[PDB]
Amino acid sequence: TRKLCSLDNGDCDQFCHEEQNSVVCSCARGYTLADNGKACIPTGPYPCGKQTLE
Amino acid sequence: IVGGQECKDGECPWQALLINEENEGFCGGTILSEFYILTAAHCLYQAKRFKVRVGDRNTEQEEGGEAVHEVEVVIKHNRFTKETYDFDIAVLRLKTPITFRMNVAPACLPERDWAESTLMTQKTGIVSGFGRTHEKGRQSTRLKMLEVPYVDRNSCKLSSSFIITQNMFCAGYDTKQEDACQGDSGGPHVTRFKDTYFVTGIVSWGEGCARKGKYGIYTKVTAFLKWIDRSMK
Ligand SMILES: [Ca+2]
Ligand SMILES: [Ca+2]
Repeated sequence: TRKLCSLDNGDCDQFCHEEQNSVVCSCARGYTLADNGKACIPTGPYPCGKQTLE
Repeated sequence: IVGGQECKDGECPWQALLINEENEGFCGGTILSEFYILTAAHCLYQAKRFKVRVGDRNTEQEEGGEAVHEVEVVIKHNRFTKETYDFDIAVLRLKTPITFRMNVAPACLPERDWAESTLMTQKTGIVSGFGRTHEKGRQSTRLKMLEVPYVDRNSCKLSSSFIITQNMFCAGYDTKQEDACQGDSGGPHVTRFKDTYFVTGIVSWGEGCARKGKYGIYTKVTAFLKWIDRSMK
């Protein structure tokens, strides 16, 4: 049965790793992990992987 | 690209176009960062000298955002094999850094295990380029993209007249007439995960374009993430 990273990506925005028996989230370069330890926040203009809107 | 849709404003910003001395595109690339382009090793044989254009969506007009960069260093995988197209990967270091802007932005490099378990198990990825719009046709003057299903490795191996190594994967359709094609080579295969796009493949080869019983063959980027990391120093 789906647990941890196998259950909806562990609630992570991006990378999910299973460490001991728990979810650890992380982000691509140019993002920072948010205070909740799950979301990824772009730290500057033109973060990778985002379609451009301006 | 056979089938699919135009890339609309802002939609395919990591696309790069390799252009020859006559200023014509012959291969794609993916923007990885302000200095580095990912492409296919086999593309390097297709032009003696070449440059990289970014920001272009319509090769028939100057929409202002286009920029050409010279290549400073070509880093070709030392194990590339013309006879099987194994290790079909190259990174290019540009002489001047790309300016990110509308239509110019990098695709994210994922982490290997997460990409293999989570991205490459998604239903589809997206291939894009300026390549032919049918097998025997001319290149597209418009940047196009196409959603392509990931294809079971077994089916793909069964379908192929040529060996599918572990550095390759298959994507596309059994009979539906949508596929990458000649000229799309070297270009991006990216996978969307929560509105962020990750590089998952490099357009590599196919037995024709969109043929029945045949799939598009892509370099498996996750097999080369360490090598890409090293190459970008
Ligand atoms: Ca243009
Ligand atoms: Ca097919």
